[PDB]
Amino acid sequence: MYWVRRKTIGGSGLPYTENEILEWRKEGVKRVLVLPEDWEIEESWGDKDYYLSILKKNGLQPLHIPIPDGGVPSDSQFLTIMKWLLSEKEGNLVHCVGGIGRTGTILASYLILTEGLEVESAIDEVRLVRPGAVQTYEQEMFLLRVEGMRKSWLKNIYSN
Repeated sequence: MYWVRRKTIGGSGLPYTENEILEWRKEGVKRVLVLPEDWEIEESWGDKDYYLSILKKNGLQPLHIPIPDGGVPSDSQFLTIMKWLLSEKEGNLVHCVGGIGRTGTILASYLILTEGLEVESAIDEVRLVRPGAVQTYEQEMFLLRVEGMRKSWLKNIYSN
């Protein structure tokens, strides 16, 4: 894995073994935002529920918000993601399959919202620790929209 903001938020690809999950725990991960789709998880773990149970067995709290490869969260997914990541701010890991496109987009969007970074600066901050982070046109357009809508996103995230 890689930390974008040390011990607060980081990223990874999809683990294939429990050893990798143990290493997340050793690094200080406490909570995992699982972005792959069921079919991607099932290839490596048989069943999505089994995979989440292995995360829980290892003392990690998971949330499954499936995003297709090359894609972006829907608005409801994004609200749910940001409430999750800001609910308990320390020890958050986000992962997709490669840890580059989908995860990089979520991590960049987190920096835009929390720190007020411009899009290019947020992408660059993730790329310091994850080369190539944020891969597709759709992901770039999503970040543009999030930046432009920062105030309204924060209002909705911190409501209730």
